[PDB]
Amino acid sequence: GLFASKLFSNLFGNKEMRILMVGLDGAGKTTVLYKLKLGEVITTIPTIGFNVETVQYKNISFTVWDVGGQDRIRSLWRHYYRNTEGVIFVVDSNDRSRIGEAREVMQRMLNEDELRNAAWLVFANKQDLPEAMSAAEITEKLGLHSIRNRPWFIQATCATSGEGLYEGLEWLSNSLKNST
Ligand SMILES: Nc1nc2c(ncn2[C@@H]2O[C@H](COP(=O)(O)OP(=O)(O)O)[C@@H](O)[C@H]2O)c(=O)[nH]1
Repeated sequence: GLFASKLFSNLFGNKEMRILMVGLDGAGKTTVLYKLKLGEVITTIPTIGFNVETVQYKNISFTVWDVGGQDRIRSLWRHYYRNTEGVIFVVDSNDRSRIGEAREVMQRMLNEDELRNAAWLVFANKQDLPEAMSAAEITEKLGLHSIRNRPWFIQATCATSGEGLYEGLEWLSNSLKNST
């Protein structure tokens, strides 16, 4: 809220919020993870050979993990699923060949009745690349237009230069600050 003062904030919301990173592998969770600083460094395994990370920040929780068809599932992802209160989808702007893969994963994920009331956000990571897709083309490409209006928002960014990352969270914070 404050952090070295800087500027008087107004965020007073706290109606349960837990932002997790969902999407295709290599989308840019590694770069974004470091950006979040990583509150409580926790390393656990749901089953067989699945690597999941969990961190806690005061009240807001955060969890990162990849997803895909070839990927399996268990009962650990479900437990945290409902408990989760923040759904943020991040795809690769330079991986068009897999953009559909991200859409499908998002399609099945968004079909969770327990997540029907969760805030959904899309982030494009790799806008610094000269051959990277734009949020507009990405939005239409991933069928972002196919989803009802209000569910999620889309924004292009570059994980390397940090351009778009700050404005993306700041904006997201406002939406989370004003609850209907
Ligand atoms: N050009 C470019 N490369 C990026 C960007 N973000 C991440 N990368 C690189 O793309 C690869 C995948 O990033 P990563 O965050 O590890 O994806 P993850 O496997 O989903 O965590 C790494 O080599 C990153 O350095 C970006 O915005 N632009």
